[PDB]
Amino acid sequence: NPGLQLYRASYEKNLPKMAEALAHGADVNWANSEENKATPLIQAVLGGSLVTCEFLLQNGANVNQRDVQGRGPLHHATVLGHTGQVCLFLKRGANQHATDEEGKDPLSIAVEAANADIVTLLRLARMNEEMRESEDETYQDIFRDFSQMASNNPEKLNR
Amino acid sequence: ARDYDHLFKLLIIGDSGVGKSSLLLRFADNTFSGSYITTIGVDFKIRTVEINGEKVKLQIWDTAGLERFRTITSTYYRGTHGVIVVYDVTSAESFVNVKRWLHEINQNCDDVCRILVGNKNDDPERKVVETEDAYKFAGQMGIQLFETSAKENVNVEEMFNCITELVLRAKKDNLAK
Ligand SMILES: Nc1nc2c(ncn2[C@@H]2O[C@H](COP(=O)(O)OP(=O)(O)OP(=O)(O)O)[C@@H](O)[C@H]2O)c(=O)[nH]1
Ligand SMILES: [Mg+2]
Repeated sequence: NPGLQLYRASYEKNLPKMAEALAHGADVNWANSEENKATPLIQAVLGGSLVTCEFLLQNGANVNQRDVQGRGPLHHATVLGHTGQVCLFLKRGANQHATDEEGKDPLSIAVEAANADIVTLLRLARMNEEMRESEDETYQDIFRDFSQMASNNPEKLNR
Repeated sequence: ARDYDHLFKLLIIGDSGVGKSSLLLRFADNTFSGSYITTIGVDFKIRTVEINGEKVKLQIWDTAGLERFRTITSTYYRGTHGVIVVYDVTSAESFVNVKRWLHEINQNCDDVCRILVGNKNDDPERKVVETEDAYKFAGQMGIQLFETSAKENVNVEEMFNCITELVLRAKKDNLAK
């Protein structure tokens, strides 16, 4: 089951095993029907590795694909306080307006968590959306803003 | 060539509770809620105004006043053209802290316009920072002061127009005749 092999290896930060699963025909967007239709990219988020997320995106992962609760990679990274993954997903066109089946978006979650860094990334990405919609002085470099933030919060419930 | 003729970044700073977000909402949407929702990290509004035949786009940043909920300081100040420094005329502490906010500007910005704002000037019985004392201070710093009420919509439009004209003037004073 190459999809399942990819799914497991993504949590485990194991890029060779991920690659092997892909070589055997794993769907990079495989959904695990036994585990809430979660995906390799959602497993990469839960595992905490930025490079595993990058690898999946480079190999065609849908940055927005949701689990059965309507939660995508950006939702999960926000909940776990994975600031670096939030930054990556925002730069890769993740839909931050998406709400899960309970009606929550990433910004509402970050605000409730009083997470200054993640709220800042989400709001500055929205500012870029608004600047673009009216159509660099017009373009916030959110990587630069991320670069001196903590990549995660180990005191949060995560790996 | 862009949609606007000029683009400026304005930054609102000052102690938590003084009315930063409320001033921004009054200017941006002409509303005042009465409720307090603590700003986490940063918020913003983008608004345009027309001045002497030119469209000026204002990117107005609103900082968290509480250190616990601020992000990296350089993120707020980078690219700023004008800083709006707010205190609460009913809070002596917020006015004492203005010099700390002015220091923060100086540690992060080479050359910006500034304006001082004494907000919540709508309850004489609780006012503790007297008008004359605030103007005297503002004068010594070489910065203009507006006493405002986001709640009653007093001097908010005037304050934002002033810092807009200051930043426009600073830009144009550097361009050709
Ligand atoms: N009476 C009066 N109350 C005001 C005025 N402006 C804001 N307030 C109230 O003051 C409280 C704080 O307002 P905010 O605008 O959220 O203050 P802030 O500076 O953004 O606070 P932080 O986000 O924590 O830094 C709220 O309860 C507002 O309704 C005003 O002009 N007059
Ligand atoms: Mg606020």
